[PDB]
Amino acid sequence: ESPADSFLKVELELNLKLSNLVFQDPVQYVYNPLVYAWAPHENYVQTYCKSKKEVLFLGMNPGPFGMAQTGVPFGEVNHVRDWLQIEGPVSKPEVEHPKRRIRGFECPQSEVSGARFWSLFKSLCGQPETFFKHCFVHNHCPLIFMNHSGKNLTPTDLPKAQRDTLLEICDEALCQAVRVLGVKLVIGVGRFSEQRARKALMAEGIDVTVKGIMHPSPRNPQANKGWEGIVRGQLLELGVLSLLT
Amino acid sequence: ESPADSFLKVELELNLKLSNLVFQDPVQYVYNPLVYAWAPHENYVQTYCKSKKEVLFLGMNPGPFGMAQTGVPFGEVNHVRDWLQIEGPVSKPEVEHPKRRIRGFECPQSEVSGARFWSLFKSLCGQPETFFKHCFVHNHCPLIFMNHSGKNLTPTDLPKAQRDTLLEICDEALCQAVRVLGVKLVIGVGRFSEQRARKALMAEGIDVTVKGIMHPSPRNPQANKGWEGIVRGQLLELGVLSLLT
DNA sequence: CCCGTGAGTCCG
DNA sequence: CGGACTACGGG
Repeated sequence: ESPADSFLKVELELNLKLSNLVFQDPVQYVYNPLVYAWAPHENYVQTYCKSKKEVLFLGMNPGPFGMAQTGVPFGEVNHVRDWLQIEGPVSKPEVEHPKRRIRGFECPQSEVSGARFWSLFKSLCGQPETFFKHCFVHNHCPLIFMNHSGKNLTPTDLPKAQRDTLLEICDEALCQAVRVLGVKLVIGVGRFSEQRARKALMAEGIDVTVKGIMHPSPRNPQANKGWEGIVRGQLLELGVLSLLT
Repeated sequence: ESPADSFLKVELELNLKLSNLVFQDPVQYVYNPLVYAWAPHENYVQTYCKSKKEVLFLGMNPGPFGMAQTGVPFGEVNHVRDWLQIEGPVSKPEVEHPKRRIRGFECPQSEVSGARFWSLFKSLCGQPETFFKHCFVHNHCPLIFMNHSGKNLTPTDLPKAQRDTLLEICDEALCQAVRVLGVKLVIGVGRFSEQRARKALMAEGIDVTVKGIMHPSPRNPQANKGWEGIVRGQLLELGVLSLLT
């Protein structure tokens, strides 16, 4: 029937476990847009997760100008507002670094990764209902981390102690999400997410295939030479273009 | 028109924004004399801000025995009581460091910076009404900060993240203050206020010139000999001695 | 207090 | 490998 409500419950219980973790060392700021940007996030799930899915795209964690602002995965402001047509009130984290303030849908910066991601599907699928008929998008981890100067820290940059515990907790929620959605294929966006999903799903004995595509980050020089062209070819090879229409 | 009421409204708006800030790290104590010494401050503004001004002298923030006690900029107790003839009730900060309790007009210590500053204008102008005809005095930031041992931390001493948050808020209040007072010349007292004011006011394109004089602090080795003589020379060069007499 | 030296970060 | 921007100790 509709996985939306259960998906949101997975996420709220995940938030509960993450709220009791204590980060140290180089980590000096932690944001969770599933707290302060819950409203647009809930709107995204209720609008686009009304039925069981064939394919899940999985990213690592929010980027600073995307999901950190909008609550939506790969959630670059223009594409979220104008194509996905998702809105909602956004408040702020308890402790903000001044170079990484949350302005929500008034953030003037584009998250390049997110702009690339949604531009691909806007071009391929035309309308959002066409993409979400059989697909969904989610991140392994909802937290974003920064050091003293506001520089982003990936989950892999974290001290080994906190890193392993964080990711194990996230593995467990990912497994629940995969089952709630009923997906037969998980596509990891980037190597970290592809490899982490394969490992997490194997550790709980779920027989869902896991593949990957190239991540759109402009820190990847390959992605700056024609990301969209590369990933169209990769999606053709995975045999999912018919689902995407 | 008198800008006094408009100026006080700018300060009250600033206090509201500052009251929501949370400091940490080496900051252990934060006093705002525009809360606990609002009465003498409002007396100061209502008495000496009765018309628009040509010149604004701008300090950085309060010193522990001056404005932190009296609520008046560069507000050394004797010169505030005897030359400015400003008094009023002073309460206390919510949490005091035991070596920096607020005694208000009973504070027995002299703030050297403030004594130097107001003694200069007492000698030059004679009566305060002569000084304030075309001039006014204000600080960029009304807060004073102490570490665990009660040592003063200037805004420059704060960690970058805390400093940037605070000073962006103060910059915007400064633009508003300059507008309501009609000031054509801001004189930064010290290089920090001069440079900060120039950047803030040029960013908003305010029609105002920014210059500087030497800071009178005893921590400034250049001020140890002949501060008054040096600054008289600087004031002469800035063209303001005619307005001040 | 002011400056001179210099290290963290960005170059999507 | 360069160039610009912007913590802290001595004076």
